[PDB]
Amino acid sequence: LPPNAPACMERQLEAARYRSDGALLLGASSLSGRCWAGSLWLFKDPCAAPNEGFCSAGVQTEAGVADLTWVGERGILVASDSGAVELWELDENETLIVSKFCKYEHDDIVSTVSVLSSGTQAVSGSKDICIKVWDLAQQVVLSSYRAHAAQVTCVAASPHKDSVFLSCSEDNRILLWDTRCPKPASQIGCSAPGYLPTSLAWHPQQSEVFVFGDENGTVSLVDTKSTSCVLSSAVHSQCVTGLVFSPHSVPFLASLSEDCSLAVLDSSLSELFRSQAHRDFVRDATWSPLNHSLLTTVGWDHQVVHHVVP
Amino acid sequence: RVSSGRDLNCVPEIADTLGAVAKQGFDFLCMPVFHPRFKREFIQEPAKNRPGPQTRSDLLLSGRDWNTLIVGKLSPWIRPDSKVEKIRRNSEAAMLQELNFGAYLGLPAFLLPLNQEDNTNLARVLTNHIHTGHHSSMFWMRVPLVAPEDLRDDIIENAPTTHTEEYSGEEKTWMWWHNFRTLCDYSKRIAVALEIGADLPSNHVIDRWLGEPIKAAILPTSIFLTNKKGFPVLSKMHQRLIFRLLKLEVQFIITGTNHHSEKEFCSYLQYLEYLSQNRPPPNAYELFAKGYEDYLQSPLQPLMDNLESQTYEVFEKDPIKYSQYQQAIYKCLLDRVPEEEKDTNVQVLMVLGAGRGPLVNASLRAAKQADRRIKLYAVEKNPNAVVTLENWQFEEWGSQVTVVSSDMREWVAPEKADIIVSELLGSFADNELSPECLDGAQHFLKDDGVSIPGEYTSFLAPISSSKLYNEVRACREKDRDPEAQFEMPYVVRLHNFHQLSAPQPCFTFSHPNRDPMIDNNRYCTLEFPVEVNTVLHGFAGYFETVLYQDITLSIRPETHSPGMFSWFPILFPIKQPITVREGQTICVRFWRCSNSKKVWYEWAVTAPVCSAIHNPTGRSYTIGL
Ligand SMILES: CSC[C@H]1O[C@@H](n2cnc3c(N)ncnc32)[C@H](O)[C@@H]1O
Repeated sequence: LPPNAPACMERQLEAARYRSDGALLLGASSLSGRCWAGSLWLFKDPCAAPNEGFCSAGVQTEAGVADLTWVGERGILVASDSGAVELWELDENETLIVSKFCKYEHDDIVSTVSVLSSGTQAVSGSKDICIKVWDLAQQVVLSSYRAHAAQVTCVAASPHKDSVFLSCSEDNRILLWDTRCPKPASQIGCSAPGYLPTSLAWHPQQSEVFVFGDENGTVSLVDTKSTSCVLSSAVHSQCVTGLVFSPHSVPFLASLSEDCSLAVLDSSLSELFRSQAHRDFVRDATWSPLNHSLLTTVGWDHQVVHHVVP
Repeated sequence: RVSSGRDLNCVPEIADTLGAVAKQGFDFLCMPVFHPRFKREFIQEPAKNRPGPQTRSDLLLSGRDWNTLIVGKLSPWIRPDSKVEKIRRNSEAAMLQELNFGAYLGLPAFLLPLNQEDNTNLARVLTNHIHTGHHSSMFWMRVPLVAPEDLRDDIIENAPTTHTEEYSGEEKTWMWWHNFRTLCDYSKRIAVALEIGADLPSNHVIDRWLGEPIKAAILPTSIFLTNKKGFPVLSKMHQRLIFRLLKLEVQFIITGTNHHSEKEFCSYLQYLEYLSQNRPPPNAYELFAKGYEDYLQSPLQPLMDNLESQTYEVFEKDPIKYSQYQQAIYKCLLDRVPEEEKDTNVQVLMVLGAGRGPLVNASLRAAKQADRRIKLYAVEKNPNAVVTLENWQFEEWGSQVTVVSSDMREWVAPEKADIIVSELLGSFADNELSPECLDGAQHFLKDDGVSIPGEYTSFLAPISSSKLYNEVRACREKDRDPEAQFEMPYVVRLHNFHQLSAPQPCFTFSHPNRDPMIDNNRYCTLEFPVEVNTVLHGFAGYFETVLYQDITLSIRPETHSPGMFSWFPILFPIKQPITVREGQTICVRFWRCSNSKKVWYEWAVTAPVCSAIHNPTGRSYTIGL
């Protein structure tokens, strides 16, 4: 067990993010029992996770972790139950994880965070209905947007455009943001109102195409250009919680749902692979940078599963 | 001063959190009873078999703390009106689970959101909880003044915000509340936690909430300004709304993080205490009327019943009121006896309904003031009060005062009267049968005699109060008509209500009444122009009386006699609330009806819609003759 590392990891695994070198960022909350808090873990050996005694580094958070993102190779940006966006920094030796900043800007749970392509800026979304843009170096809020009319489910920064990001809300709006526009937000999606949007992922190559998941288990492919719903599949029997693209030239799409299932789809949104491995909600998926055939999922069942995709 | 709670959606340790909020000066904590992010599955394998515990232990606080310090919150993922069947089924199950846990804990209150227009299934589930065992705990419906869709920043290029004004649209949040509470059939356990925003709406939107059952006001840290010294403060407009809510004695809830991080969260609370301590102090009336707010009482019938000693005591505890009576008699004596005839001319003054003698004393102080001469008859049918009178006359008044133990309609007077004086008026003037009593007595008034009072007039005004509607409704009793409550008047210090139109005169009586044929029956049609959207629940009643010339008494607010805490208004309820749209007229009809045995009122609303005639043939309510 490393120094400053908790003896026990909270049961509810919220996030799993591979770094470039193939080390594994883990986020967990305690969602029941006496104490409702969270932890951040680094596993330089991913096969050891989630066992705390084989972790490279661990720390305890004041509160649960709703969302997580790597900031470069040593930075961890945290969406907390506390309404705080937290910046955590890895050690020189990467032996311990130390809090850079903890800012209480959101008036309710911080549900979602994404680092903008700049790498010096992030967007947070909250149950307080607000979306905030952060200056990470100065540790401040540049802008706060009350665009939506209900809790913000997801924010996803454009891969390569530092001023562009997507947001989706229970107000049933998908918003495309450009901070360079005086009215920075633009409402997008299929014409007809559909089921509530629950998850967003930009295509890693095509700058104007993204996928969204819905509360009804439908995954949909959208071109901002056409601003029309090109392709939809009914992949899940429950809400689509996460959408992750493979690092492949022509990327595979990992689909995760409260139906406790993982799905892998082609670019035609057809189903290549499905895993019923988890026996509770599947929270995250991260493809290995090392072996692109490898997909790691975490769930509230506290399973760290390593998938081999055909 | 101010009862205030902290609202949190994050509670790492319940012990520490509770300790912290107490140290800050908060009376109570609103918090989740389950983890807000802990979505639970009730139907689908395998998540259905998720190992517990499903939440933290009841052992973590004392029963006293759970009972007094904690308001529960519905988890935000729970959407019983979702259009997705699976989400609806899971949300129905989760809602019951959370409400059942609250009742398990003995929580004094539980917060539920109205954050959209359709809460039909939410109402159905809550109604089911309420009808599953009889309990006391309150449900606080968290409703915004301004819907979040109407609060959003105008930053969507292709979805601009409509800055065009829509009267009824700006009141949509009230309709969300109305529909919910109508579906839940006006449960007394369902109240409003009104959530206030940075941008207050038009006054009409705020006025919509006037007689509604508001238990809490939620103040986000967001709406507070920063003073020069960096303390949180509020705009004057927010302040004036706070003063309105302090009159309704609501509980204030602070929600959101510390946006004044140069100061502790007690700074928010201290500002509220600052406002409460600096509220424009009340009036003596408001001090008199302190415990009686919206308390329903039976109108006194001092003809049919013999009033108790302490009742006369309160009648007597109004020195301003008898100063008026003294003044009227003073004036009347001087008009009736020129200074040349002062010592030769002794006027016969008869007090009809003398109770324990306050009018006798006023009559005597008047005659010394006028320096004129008076013989007094003190007539009183209540033999209990005659004891008080006869001790008074033996010890103090002497033979100047003849106490008569008799009904003024039966009494054979040894001589005719110059001036009859009476105190026979209820909150609706003629509702204690002053007209019949004085009509009965007028044969023994000299042809040129004066009655004090000479005239009285009843006034009515349509009111909105969902609270008083519910209080009336709660007055169902065994062994009578299950709707009789609605067909009778109540004396009440009207507090949580909205007057929908200026008061209009209803019935008028004059004394003496020289009508060759006298008829005390009445039929009156009133038209109340209404300039608001609202719901009619009943009619406030008031009166004015002319003692003599310009000396009057009034509980009509526009003309209220100052200091006269003597007399709360009366309320005529209706069985079914009536929607009134801005610009519409309320038409009400009132009848004063009689036999040899009884007098009663009947009433009906005929516009914009018709009610049933209330109290037909006095079947629910009569005044004994
Ligand atoms: C001082 S409140 C009015 C008083 O008038 C008395 N009263 C009411 N009606 C009559 C009546 N018809 N004859 C005599 N006293 C009356 C009541 O008993 C009460 O004390």
